[PDB]
Amino acid sequence: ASVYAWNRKRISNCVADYSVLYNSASFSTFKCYGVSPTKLNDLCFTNVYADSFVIRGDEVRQIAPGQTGKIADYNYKLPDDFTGCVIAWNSNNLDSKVGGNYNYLYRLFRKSNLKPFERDISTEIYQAGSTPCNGVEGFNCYFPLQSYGFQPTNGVGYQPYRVVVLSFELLHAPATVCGPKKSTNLVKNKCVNFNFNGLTGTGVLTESNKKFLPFQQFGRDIADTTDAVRDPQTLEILDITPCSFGGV
Amino acid sequence: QVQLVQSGAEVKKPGASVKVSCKASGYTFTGYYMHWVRQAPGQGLEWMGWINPNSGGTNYAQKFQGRVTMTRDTSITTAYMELRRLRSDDTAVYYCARGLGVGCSGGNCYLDYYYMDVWGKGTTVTVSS
Amino acid sequence: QVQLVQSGAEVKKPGASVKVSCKASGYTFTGYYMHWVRQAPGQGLEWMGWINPNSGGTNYAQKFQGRVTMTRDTSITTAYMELRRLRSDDTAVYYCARGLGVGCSGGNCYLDYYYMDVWGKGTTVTVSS
Amino acid sequence: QSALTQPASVSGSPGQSITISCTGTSSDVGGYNYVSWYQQHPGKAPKLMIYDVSKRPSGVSNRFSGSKSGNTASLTISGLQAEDEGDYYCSSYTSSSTWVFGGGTKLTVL
Ligand SMILES: *[C@@H]1O[C@H](CO)[C@@H](O[C@@H]2O[C@H](CO)[C@@H](O[C@@H]3O[C@H](CO[C@H]4O[C@H](CO)[C@@H](O)[C@H](O)[C@@H]4O[C@@H]4O[C@H](CO)[C@@H](O[C@@H]5O[C@H](CO)[C@H](O)[C@H](O)[C@H]5O)[C@H](O)[C@H]4NC(C)=O)[C@@H](O)[C@H](O[C@H]4O[C@H](CO[C@H]5O[C@H](CO)[C@@H](O)[C@H](O)[C@@H]5O)[C@@H](O)[C@H](O)[C@@H]4O)[C@@H]3O)[C@H](O)[C@H]2NC(C)=O)[C@H](O)[C@H]1NC(C)=O
Ligand SMILES: *[C@@H]1O[C@H](CO)[C@@H](O[C@@H]2O[C@H](CO)[C@@H](O[C@@H]3O[C@H](CO[C@H]4O[C@H](CO)[C@@H](O)[C@H](O[C@H]5O[C@H](CO)[C@@H](O)[C@H](O)[C@@H]5O)[C@@H]4O)[C@@H](O)[C@H](O[C@H]4O[C@H](CO)[C@@H](O)[C@H](O)[C@@H]4O[C@@H]4O[C@H](CO)[C@@H](O[C@@H]5O[C@H](CO)[C@H](O)[C@H](O)[C@H]5O)[C@H](O)[C@H]4NC(C)=O)[C@@H]3O)[C@H](O)[C@H]2NC(C)=O)[C@H](O)[C@H]1NC(C)=O
Repeated sequence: ASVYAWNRKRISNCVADYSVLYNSASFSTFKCYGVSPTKLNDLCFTNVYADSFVIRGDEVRQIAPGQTGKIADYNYKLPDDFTGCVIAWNSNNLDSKVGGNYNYLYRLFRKSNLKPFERDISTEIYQAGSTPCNGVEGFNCYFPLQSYGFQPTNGVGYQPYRVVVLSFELLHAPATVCGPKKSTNLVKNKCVNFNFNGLTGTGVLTESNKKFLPFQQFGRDIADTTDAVRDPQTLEILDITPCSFGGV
Repeated sequence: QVQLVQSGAEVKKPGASVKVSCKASGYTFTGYYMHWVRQAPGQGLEWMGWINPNSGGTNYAQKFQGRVTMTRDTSITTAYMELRRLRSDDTAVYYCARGLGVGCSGGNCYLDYYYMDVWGKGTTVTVSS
Repeated sequence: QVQLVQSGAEVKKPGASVKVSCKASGYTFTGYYMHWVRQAPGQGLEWMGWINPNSGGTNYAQKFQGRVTMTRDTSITTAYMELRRLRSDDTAVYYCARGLGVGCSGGNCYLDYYYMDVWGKGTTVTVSS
Repeated sequence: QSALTQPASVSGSPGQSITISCTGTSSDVGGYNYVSWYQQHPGKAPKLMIYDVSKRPSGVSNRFSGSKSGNTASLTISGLQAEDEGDYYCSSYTSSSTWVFGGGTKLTVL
């Protein structure tokens, strides 16, 4: 897609080894935030979005937290509290041909900078302080988009780079998506180390009368530690308490 | 170098309709508005109106808003004009020309060029019986 | 393209060893095992044994264990095979082929190919009185 | 749309310098003030001889200079020479975001 009306695709109810991506040589730029790429496979996520678009090469610097500019002001922007990853690679072999291939467009005028993740498909004409512009375009009243052209001879800094951002939140259960790992039989009453699609810790796991309502998928104590959880393989309520300890 | 290549000469009897084409080359098609201009032999060479490759949509004068249409085939870097009439007066040379365009310049962006820099050789419509 | 420059033709009397060679060319030689295969004239092209260019490591069918040996002069990108004895039945016509190889994924590594891609022209050795 | 006022032909300038008026109405020359002048030799498509009201494009001889506002615009020629003569068409930017053009005038070196 164009960066104007960049294409969100949701990724859900699935498993994926992320590293199958970046171990291939093609992905010229890659940077994650709030998580480390090589360890992504250990985590699970509430929900995932892949936001996909093409932008001019020297613009890719702007697809990052905080940084801003004529693309990030008006076409797509990422929050300050971002977590996720940004990926982009050269596409002058693909979205570019001898005469230029003008199908790719971007918004260049807007009345205000975007909120984060705002998609604004509005083609409406931008009036820079005019009386009502009737929908003609002219003296100080502009159409807001422009094309890139991307002719193959064009200098590489302006050649098109295809971008994908993955956005995902690492808050605990439910989690429609996980990185792969095989899994164990359960054990209870004895002292164990545990995880639950994340939710790592240690304790004794006990059956409990704790009356979780059907939607509740992990549970916390008055100390705000995780204190009870549901087994994601079987929906049983497991009640945690730490293993016995003290001063000697 | 930048150039326009208008389509060849054409003919159309009275009350028909006619269309002409203008390919553009050595050039960036979406940089600039396509203007048209024309006139009969020895007339004012003063026709005016334009189409925007970035956008579609058009503007053309009060004697013609309702009598002309303009099109683009952007992957083919080409613009078209058609006149839905064949008035006896409509004859002789029609030219296509690179006109208005964006010229964003440091911080500010704006429309910049307002003078139609380069013109095709045009074509003669011969629009009469 | 990948190619195998198999050695020339040879002749030997029975009961004296003979040694063919195969210049691995145009590919990463260490990427693939070298397989020998052979065909007496009009019989099954069924001989099998291989050498790993990463190693001194080889295997041979039982009928040839202690009767054939393979080596590789890796910087010269050649594999050699010596038939230790030249039984009068050998009537040799032998080929070398780029066989099994590592081919590690983007993901975790494995011994991918299990398959023979490309074959040299092979050489006749006429092993009889 | 009404064409811009433009007198018939230059005279009193067998070489040297003389000016063509382009006296338009307020919604064109007095408004946005982007007036331009183009020369249309026989048959060939006209050249962009003056870009904004006062000033030259590249490849224009340093004799031509556009002028004025308050009154509507004019082009002042200089050093007129027998290759330069042709016909000059004024053009202007109108209120309605279309341009409008002048009726032309014909040069006449001796
Ligand atoms: C040394 O350092 C210095 C800096 O210290 C460098 O100097 C500058 O370099 C830059 C880049 O090289 C030059 O930028 C070019 O600017 C023109 C436009 O110029 C504007 O200003 C002019 C007057 O200063 C004026 O003549 C122009 O018309 C234009 O005015 C603006 O736009 C319009 C039209 O005039 C008008 O606004 C109107 O206002 C109404 C409201 O009233 C509405 O807003 C309307 O919508 C609007 O039309 C105003 O006059 C004004 N705007 C406002 C808001 O006030 C750009 O066109 C040009 O971009 C083109 O060219 C780029 C490549 O540049 C090369 O090609 C151009 C010709 O295309 C040539 O001029 C240039 O020298 C160079 O050869 C290209 O990438 C673009 O895509 C586009 O095609 C540039 O942005 C700048 O001119 C120059 N400084 C000065 C004082 O000129 C210098 O480069 C260093 N020396 C070196 C490197 O050797
Ligand atoms: C967007 O587009 C991209 C381009 O279209 C696309 O890309 C993908 O990238 C994939 C890898 O990132 C690639 O698929 C893999 O590649 C493996 C390695 O291949 C690379 O290296 C070799 C050698 O250098 C190259 O020849 C090869 O070239 C190809 O790809 C390049 C680009 O990389 C092209 O230029 C070129 O033209 C070629 O197309 C590449 O560079 C392959 O190994 C792998 O094949 C395995 O997996 C297949 C899928 O499962 C399977 O079909 C195969 O049979 C093979 O399976 C494994 O092999 C053994 C036989 O099954 C088996 O071994 C035994 O298993 C036993 C089990 O008990 C036991 O373990 C034994 O010990 C063990 O030896 C393995 O176990 C088998 N695996 C498993 C899991 O069982 C596959 O080709 C892909 O080609 C490439 N696309 C293209 C068009 O080339 C990119 O991926 C997408 N985007 C996304 C998100 O996917």
